[PDB]
Amino acid sequence: EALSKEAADEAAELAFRERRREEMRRYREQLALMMEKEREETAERDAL
Amino acid sequence: MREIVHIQGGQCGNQIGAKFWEVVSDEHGIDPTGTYHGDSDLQLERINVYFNEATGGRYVPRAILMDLEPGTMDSVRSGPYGQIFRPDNFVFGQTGAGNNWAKGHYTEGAELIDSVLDVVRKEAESCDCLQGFQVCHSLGGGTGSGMGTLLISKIREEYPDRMMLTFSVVPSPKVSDTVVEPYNATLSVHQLVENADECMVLDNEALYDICFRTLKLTTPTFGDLNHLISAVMSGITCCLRFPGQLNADLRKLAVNLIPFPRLHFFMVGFTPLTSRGSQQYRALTVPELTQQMWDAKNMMCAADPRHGRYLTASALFRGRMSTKEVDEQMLNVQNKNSSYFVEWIPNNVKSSVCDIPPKGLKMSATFIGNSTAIQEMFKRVSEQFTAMFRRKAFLHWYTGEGMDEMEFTEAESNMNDLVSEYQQYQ
Amino acid sequence: MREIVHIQGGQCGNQIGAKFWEVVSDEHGIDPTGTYHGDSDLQLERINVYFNEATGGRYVPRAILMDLEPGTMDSVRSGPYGQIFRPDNFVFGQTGAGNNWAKGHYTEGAELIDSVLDVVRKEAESCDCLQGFQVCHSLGGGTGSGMGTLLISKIREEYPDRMMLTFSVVPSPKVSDTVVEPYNATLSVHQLVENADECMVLDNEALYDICFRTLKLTTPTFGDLNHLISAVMSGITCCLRFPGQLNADLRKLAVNLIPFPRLHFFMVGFTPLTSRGSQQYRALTVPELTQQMWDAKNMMCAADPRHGRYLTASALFRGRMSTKEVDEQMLNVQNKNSSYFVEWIPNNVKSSVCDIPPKGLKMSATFIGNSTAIQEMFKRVSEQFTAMFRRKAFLHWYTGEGMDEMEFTEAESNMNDLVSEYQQYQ
Amino acid sequence: REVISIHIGQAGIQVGNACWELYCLEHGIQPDGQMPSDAFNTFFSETGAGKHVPRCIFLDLEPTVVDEVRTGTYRQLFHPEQLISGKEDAANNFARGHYTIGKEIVDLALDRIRKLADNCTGLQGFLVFNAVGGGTGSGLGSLLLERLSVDYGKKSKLGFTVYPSPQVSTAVVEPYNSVLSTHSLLEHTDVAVMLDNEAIYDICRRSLDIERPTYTNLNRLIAQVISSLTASLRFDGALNVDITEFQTNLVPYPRIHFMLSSYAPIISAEKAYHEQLSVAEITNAAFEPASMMVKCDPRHGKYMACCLMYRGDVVPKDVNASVATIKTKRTIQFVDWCPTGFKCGINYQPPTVVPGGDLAKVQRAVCMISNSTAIGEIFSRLDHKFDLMYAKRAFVHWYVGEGMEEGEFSEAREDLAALEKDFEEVGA
Amino acid sequence: REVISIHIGQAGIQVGNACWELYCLEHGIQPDGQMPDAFNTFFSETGAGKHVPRCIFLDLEPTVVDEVRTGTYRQLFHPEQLISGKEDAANNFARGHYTIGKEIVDLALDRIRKLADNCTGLQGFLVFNAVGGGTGSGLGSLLLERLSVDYGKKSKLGFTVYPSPQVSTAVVEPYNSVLSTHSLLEHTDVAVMLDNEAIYDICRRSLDIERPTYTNLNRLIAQVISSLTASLRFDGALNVDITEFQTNLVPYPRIHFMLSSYAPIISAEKAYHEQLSVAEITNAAFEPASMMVKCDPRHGKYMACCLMYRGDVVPKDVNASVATIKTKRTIQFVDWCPTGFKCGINYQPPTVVPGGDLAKVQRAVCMISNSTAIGEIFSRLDHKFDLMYAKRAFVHWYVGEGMEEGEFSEAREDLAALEKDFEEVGA
Amino acid sequence: ASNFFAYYATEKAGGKGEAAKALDAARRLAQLNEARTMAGGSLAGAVKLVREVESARPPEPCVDAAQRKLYNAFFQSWLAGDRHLPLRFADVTTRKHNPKQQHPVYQTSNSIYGAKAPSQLDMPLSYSSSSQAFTRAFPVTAAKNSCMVTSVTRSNV
Ligand SMILES: Nc1nc2c(ncn2[C@@H]2O[C@H](COP(=O)(O)OP(=O)(O)OP(=O)(O)O)[C@@H](O)[C@H]2O)c(=O)[nH]1
Ligand SMILES: Nc1nc2c(ncn2[C@@H]2O[C@H](COP(=O)(O)OP(=O)(O)OP(=O)(O)O)[C@@H](O)[C@H]2O)c(=O)[nH]1
Ligand SMILES: Nc1nc2c(ncn2[C@@H]2O[C@H](COP(=O)(O)OP(=O)(O)O)[C@@H](O)[C@H]2O)c(=O)[nH]1
Ligand SMILES: Nc1nc2c(ncn2[C@@H]2O[C@H](COP(=O)(O)OP(=O)(O)O)[C@@H](O)[C@H]2O)c(=O)[nH]1
Ligand SMILES: [Mg+2]
Ligand SMILES: [Mg+2]
Repeated sequence: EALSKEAADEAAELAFRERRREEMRRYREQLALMMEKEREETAERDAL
Repeated sequence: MREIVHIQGGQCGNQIGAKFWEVVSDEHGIDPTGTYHGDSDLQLERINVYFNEATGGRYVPRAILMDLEPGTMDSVRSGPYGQIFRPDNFVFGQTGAGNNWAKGHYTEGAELIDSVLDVVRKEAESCDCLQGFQVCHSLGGGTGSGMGTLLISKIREEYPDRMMLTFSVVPSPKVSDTVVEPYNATLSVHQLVENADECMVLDNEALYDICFRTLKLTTPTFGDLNHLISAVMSGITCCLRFPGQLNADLRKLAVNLIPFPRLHFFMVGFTPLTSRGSQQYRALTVPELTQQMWDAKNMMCAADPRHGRYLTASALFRGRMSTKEVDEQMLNVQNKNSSYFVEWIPNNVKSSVCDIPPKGLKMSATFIGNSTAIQEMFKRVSEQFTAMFRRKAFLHWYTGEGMDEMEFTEAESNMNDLVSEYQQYQ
Repeated sequence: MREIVHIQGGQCGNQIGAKFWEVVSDEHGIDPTGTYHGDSDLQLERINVYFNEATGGRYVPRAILMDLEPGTMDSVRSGPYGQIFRPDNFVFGQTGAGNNWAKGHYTEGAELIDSVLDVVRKEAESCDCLQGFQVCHSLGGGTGSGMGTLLISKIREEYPDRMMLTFSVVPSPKVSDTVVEPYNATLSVHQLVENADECMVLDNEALYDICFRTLKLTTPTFGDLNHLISAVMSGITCCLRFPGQLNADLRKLAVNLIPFPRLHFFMVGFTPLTSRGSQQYRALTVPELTQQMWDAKNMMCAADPRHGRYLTASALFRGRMSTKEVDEQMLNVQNKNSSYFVEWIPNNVKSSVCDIPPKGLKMSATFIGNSTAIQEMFKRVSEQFTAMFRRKAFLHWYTGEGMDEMEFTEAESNMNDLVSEYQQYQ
Repeated sequence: REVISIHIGQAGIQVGNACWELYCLEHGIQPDGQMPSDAFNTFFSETGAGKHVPRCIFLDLEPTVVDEVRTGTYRQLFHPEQLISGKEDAANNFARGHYTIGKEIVDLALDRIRKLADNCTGLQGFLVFNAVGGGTGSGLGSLLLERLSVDYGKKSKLGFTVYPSPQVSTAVVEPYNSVLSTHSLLEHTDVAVMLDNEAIYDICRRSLDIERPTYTNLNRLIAQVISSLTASLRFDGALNVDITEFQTNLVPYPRIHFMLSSYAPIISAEKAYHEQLSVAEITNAAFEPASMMVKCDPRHGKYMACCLMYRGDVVPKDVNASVATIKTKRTIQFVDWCPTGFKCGINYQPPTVVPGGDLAKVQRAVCMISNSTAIGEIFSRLDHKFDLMYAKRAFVHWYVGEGMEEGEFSEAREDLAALEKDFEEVGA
Repeated sequence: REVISIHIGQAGIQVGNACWELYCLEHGIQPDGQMPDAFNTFFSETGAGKHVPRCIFLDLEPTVVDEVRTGTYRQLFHPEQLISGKEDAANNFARGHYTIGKEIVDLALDRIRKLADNCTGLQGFLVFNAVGGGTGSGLGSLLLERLSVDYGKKSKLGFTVYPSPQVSTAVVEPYNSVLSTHSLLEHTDVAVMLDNEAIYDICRRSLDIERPTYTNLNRLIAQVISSLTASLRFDGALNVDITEFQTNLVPYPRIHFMLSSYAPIISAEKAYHEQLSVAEITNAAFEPASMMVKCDPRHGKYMACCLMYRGDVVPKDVNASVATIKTKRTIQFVDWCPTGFKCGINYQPPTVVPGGDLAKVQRAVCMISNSTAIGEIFSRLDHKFDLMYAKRAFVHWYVGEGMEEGEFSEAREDLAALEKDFEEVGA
Repeated sequence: ASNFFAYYATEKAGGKGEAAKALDAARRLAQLNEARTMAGGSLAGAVKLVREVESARPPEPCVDAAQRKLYNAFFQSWLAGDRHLPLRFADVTTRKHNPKQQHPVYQTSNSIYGAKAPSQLDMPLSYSSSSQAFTRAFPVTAAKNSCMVTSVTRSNV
């Protein structure tokens, strides 16, 4: 019983590691789009 | 037959008691929904000590929760086994003391302590024969120390022939959460020495050390420390709830541990506490339990027993064992380390055995020791109290509310004479 | 009934002990998972000397590993049979002394020695009656030598009535790794003459010579040398682990081989040790085992026995053998080379026989002879020590840590009086 | 448990605009103010069904910024009666904004917050935002806190003021306003948290690495600090503290209430990818002068007490170890009286990220609030340059024409001198 | 086991560029910063799937720093590690030690404090600098002295590049060398010199590179450093950490000057013809043709020696080879220490790098010893330094910087005292 | 099937856990104990009978080996035991941005605060709110003691 509980424990820990890695990979993408939008707004500014 | 109520004060007390109730409910085989689902019949005869028959297998804990911030109640109820407590026992204020002994002893006490007194009275005369009371609270906080202490005083002046257990966590420089820790601790210990019959001294630093070395835990959240303390309370009262070859209730332990009325502060330890990896290489025998028991680092307090002497000691046992092995092991541990034991008291150890071990372990043990080494922590607290009290730092928040200085003088003098007599008996 | 604990220090000591545990487990039929898979029941009655019952037929070696670099631990765990050790005995520092006897005897030892004594007391109190302690290390390194030296001193001041075996690999100018070899060796041998009950001298130059000539290997890795040493240490304690027609425990050999309390250094030889090609052309008889024993090239030290006089000698025999052949062979080898044996002690050999040969060999033998030929290596190292100390080379690292010159003077004076008494008895 | 927040002056309502925007994005409330198809109860009182109004008032004298906020994105969010607006600006005049215009504008704010508190049931306290450099945030703000103190008194009032920087200054008569404001702030506000401007400029230039930062980022960071110190009230944690803890745990004397605030980790979007986040390095990051929200030097001073507000995924064992290691180090030194000068607290939810901002999302952050004697040097530095101009009776004619005299100036100067003496004696 | 590297000077940054690319290549870490426990001594596991080197490049001229910032390893290094100044010291020790150093050294120290805070089992530090230049000389001494002030007992390895006697790129470099040695005497723990003209001879003879640039020089320097640190990085049959060089190769508190060697430096074509064993490479590591310092060990006496072995190496034949070397009379040792050697064996062979000029060799040897050739090198430098100082040439720049003539005389006398120390040790 | 596929995915990646080999060793020791009970206290007879029991089973047709024993071990473990946010935070499209658009030439500084579209990854991962429903259901904090004592005497006899 003790060994089975321990094994389930590291299984859950590995699952948490995997989901956190996926989230960290997800969080990156937003910056570039905002960058291009800001350049477009500045271009509109200078044209006007 | 014998009855023990449970009182939890403050956030620390509420969480520790919630874990304790989870552990005892699991031990008696009752599911979080509140219905019995166990297998052994032995679990049924000794649940009136902690539960009550409501409606066809519905059991409600004999506990009273008191606090001032709804966050604690929400945390208690949100988690599992939170729907077993009766809402009527949720005596509860609204303002908040906030790490202020004066507030929690004079301002919010006068309007909330009467209500919890009525609740605990209704819960007390509901049962047949009171064995004692069990209170869990902190000593650094405001709503846990002051209100809990005043509740202790009122109950003692109400029921003087009924015993009292109070598990109190104490502050340390290594684990120091609030800034007014000595100011609260000195008054709390000054009031507890005459009111409480005995207490179990606890602290976070020793628990952190235990879960680092023995448990080898990576992220030891508060849950693990509360689990250890709940196992401690389950072990200390296991004799009432299960038969054994040598029964010993709370009164027997108290009379066998307290030689003088002011010598009622104990340090507690639990065993076995093995790491997740070394559990397979370990052996299960009485000498192993005894050796892991008397270890200095296994104690749940920041007081090395090797710096003093043991006045009286007690060990509570659970599992199918042999009494002769226990007796000879205690005789051997007394004979080997003869210097650490007091001289004018033969047989400084009281032993007891219970036939029902906790599930998941074949053999368990609980150690309660009354050594004089605890005086160093009292000196450590009193020197901080004097250092902060010399120039009246943080003082007027107490005095400006109704508190006064000569009570601080009384508390420091009481601490000084207590540590002086501890040194005397060393 | 009689138990032996194992202590290993440093990289070389840890690897030697790992090979020793592997070969002993193979001899007793214990798989790398700690379970029994042997064939004869005789392998079970004498495993308490090195193993402990953990949980239903699980065996853990009675060993304590201690060192100062994590690479050692990683190497121990990487190889087979590395998962049978209990992790609690993996006592381990963090910084490393680094070929500095002063560091490993004053700085790192000061805070790590309490834990190693704690764990060795834990291991010693587990059994009933200790037979002796076994320590494996070297005299060239700084970490192993100093820490093992101070640990031996602590054990001697703690347990002075128990036997002690220490295996030390002493450097030679031919095979010389570090520059500070004489400084470590002199202090280690200075402390060993008053603490260790007896010492077993080993040397890598002789191991290289024997694996070049007798074994004829082209790439003699450290594994082969550690295997040879492991076979030797298996042979010396075989009597306790197996019944024989003439029993001889560690204490019996120590008392019959040590004539004076300062004369406790021995050279080692083991038979049979032959090339695989030459194993087919060789027979298995006691005169041939004897001639392979007494060959001066078979000794595992840089000390030619023919350059001195044999004070005492001992032969450990394994396998169902003839006693008359054994003692007649010893009588003949004493009568022929009467010059090499001491005059004022007749019958300079103690003989014993065991009925259980090592696995794979029908007959084996071990030699432990105490002669005065070992004093030449003591002068060999003390002349280097004096040459280095004449102009104080490599001294400020030792001196700057706290130890001073009078320790060096005391160590060299002990070495000179030791060699003078060796010459006196020659 | 609920707390209402009032904003006084030009800077106060800008900080509030940042704060409420952060709150709305944190609780998932749309800018209009309704739930898209429970912790908000301490800030938003649910009106009708699916509609929330903040427990705040924005009051000011010049109506330009107030009605700009009125016509902004959050028209439906703020209640129209809450956004109090005057008729004429005080024009950087403490006397004008404290006695001329304050008389007819404080009563409306008073009987507005009276019914706002009547709506409340578990009022923990108040928190005010104002700038001492100006006149509106100084004069009528000080009057309003005085009347609040004579109205409730026992209830906490948190003062997050903005002092002028020593070398960086936008106004000229601002030392007079700061001195006159402090003359009542000393004995009226219960707990005050100090914030300079040049310190935040250095923080965003060095750490956040914006070379052209404006007030928007400053207000965003101030809102982040307030959210970090209030998330314990809003959200549950392993060890939560309320607004009352700062009354006792951080104040050593009834007249010494000026906290040094700091926040960590102040990190850009790309830097978070490179470095590793853990409790030890962010705890250390909360103590260097390079991460202080007030331009001063803690090295010359001694810490009386410290507070640690933690958000995110932090266990108590490692923060306790970090505190122990900080105590062991001798680079910083505590006062001789208090050995345990720490006050820690943990909350589960990590700080949220504002869209369009430069602050990257962080798993765990620290909000540090301490008390030192460097403020004793700050007040002396301010008073020296206050005496510099006052010695020649410069700009005094405006104030005396408003109706005042030399008496209040002299009494405020000697009050600051007495406060300096208290700081130097408490330092010993 | 953690150790960090700091690089001071124009040469130091290029050396670090070679060393770190070698480290990432051998550990299989892509230039982006993630792999597709051994790396723990050089890289920190940040977040998830990201490794940052434990290094800082600090200099005054930003050209090389921005070149690194715009190179292939843009995302490999944390951006604010790369400390860069605004104006060069311009080969002026006084300027780099008192003018610019006082404003730039504090930031680097505040960074390395946090870098060590991140570390937990810090073995020590190691510095890379060329004493000929100004930035590598001036602020390097201040950084080292305040390092000794802050830590002291932690090992500080000084890998310097001394100017060649007849080969030179600067003019006032004797002054910088003297003033740098004045502090390097009592500041660093173990110092290793590597001259440039000796490397030129090695590559001309062994690697037959008729037109070599600094890239090959730094590549082989990185190979030497990797061979030195492989024992810390990977376990072997006989491991040896950095602390040993303190206690095993320094005979006197003021005599810490190591001559380095590496073997075998063999081209790809020559590798297919010459059979690799231990005896020939051990012999090859002792002739002056395989030295990175232009000195003659025959004129000197070896006090001690250290040997690094990587690849397929067993102890038996290395012991036989060292015994044969000891029996040989072509090299003489000091009369004090008879066992003047130190061996070390590691399993992992040195790796090859695309674009490099070394072949896949089964084994390699790195030799570090100590002789009195340092005594003649220092004397040769001191004669030309005195030739410079006799007419007070270029002294006016240092004087106008804020310095005087007292420290020049005291440094010259310190060099004379060192020469006396070498000549009395040689007795 | 799901457990088998997860198991096989792990073994291919060399993901066997420390607890896994401990379980395997424990099962082996249990088999040895059962064999001891079968053949008496002598462990030699136990390991023998284990070996003849293993060798007695007749082999079955197979195409390969590794997958065969892998499936056998997995099924043995299977017999032993089993081993293998509010709507507003989950989705952002539910909320309406409906910002106040401003003339491109004339842009005030205060308009930046409330004009930016949130994204899915801008939302928090977990929203650990506190439900005050139970505390709200409680009456006013002004409690009172109004009762008549009717406790029966239960002396300990
Ligand atoms: N942090 C911060 N401070 C500001 C901001 N705007 C103004 N201040 C500070 O406010 C001080 C002057 O007061 P103002 O904000 O201009 O307006 P006021 O306080 O209401 O005083 P009046 O101009 O008389 O109305 C300046 O010294 C600034 O430091 C802001 O957007 N953010
Ligand atoms: N071995 C080697 N030496 C170099 C290299 N680059 C420069 N040097 C040496 O360094 C000396 C001058 O110092 P530099 O490295 O060029 O630059 P610096 O040390 O920062 O000093 P300044 O140029 O004055 O700022 C020259 O005399 C060279 O001998 C290199 O890539 N390899
Ligand atoms: N074991 C344990 N101790 C706790 C927990 N929460 C708080 N504490 C301790 O309780 C002390 C603070 O008490 P506090 O909650 O302020 O008491 P209160 O104000 O009366 O409610 C700290 O020193 C903590 O060490 C917990 O969950 N488990
Ligand atoms: N038999 C044997 N001897 C070894 C081995 N490794 C090193 N040695 C010897 O140990 C000496 C080196 O000791 P050292 O490693 O410095 O000791 P430590 O650092 O305390 O472990 C050398 O002279 C070797 O001859 C090994 O694997 N087997
Ligand atoms: Mg304004
Ligand atoms: Mg340069």
